[PDB]
Amino acid sequence: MSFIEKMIGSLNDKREWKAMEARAKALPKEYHHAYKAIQKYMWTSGGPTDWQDTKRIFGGILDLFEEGAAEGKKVTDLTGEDVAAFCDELMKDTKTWMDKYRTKLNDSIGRD
Amino acid sequence: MSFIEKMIGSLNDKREWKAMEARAKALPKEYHHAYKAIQKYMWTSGGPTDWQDTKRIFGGILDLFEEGAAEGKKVTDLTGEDVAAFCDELMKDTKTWMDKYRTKLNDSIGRD
Repeated sequence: MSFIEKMIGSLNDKREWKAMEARAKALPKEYHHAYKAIQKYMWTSGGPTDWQDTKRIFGGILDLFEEGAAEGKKVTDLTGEDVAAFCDELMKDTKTWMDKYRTKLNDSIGRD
Repeated sequence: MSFIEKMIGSLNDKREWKAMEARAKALPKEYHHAYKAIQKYMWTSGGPTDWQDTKRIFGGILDLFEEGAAEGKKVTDLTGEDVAAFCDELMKDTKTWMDKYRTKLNDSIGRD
């Protein structure tokens, strides 16, 4: 039943989210703050559009952050001070909501 | 009094908006539809961030659309079928909300 399968998928997704939130909380303050700042940035139209891609992107950020925190590195030693540019390289082959809106616009107008 | 001056600025802005809405409504159906589609696209993070720039951008779209409608041209004869790419050229030197969010992210993390 898709009704049930969707509900279970949501349980699973939210459980993975919770675990990812915990990974970020385990990091030092500056890293946890940076992760939350990047989340806000990604929860815009420059961000990923489904759970699969969100999981991949933020899980990668966490992997990088865990290595850096373990070496006592600063966040901006990893990402550069232009953190937004880092998010761009990170997202370059991932569909953004903006990508989807460009399609919506173009499909809407069609050959009018 | 800034309280009053702000209220009057809003009256003036909304009056200009109304007039622009009327310009678009005067266009043929396909052009009016295209304008509304572009509005939705711009009311995202790829769009302008203040009234001055909104006025400039949409007023320019209206100027173009009025010339094209007068020649019986199709909308996509003006913009191309990739309408999103047209909006990009249109916005290339105008600050977007995404531009502002990149700054917020970078300022938030600072040298952490």
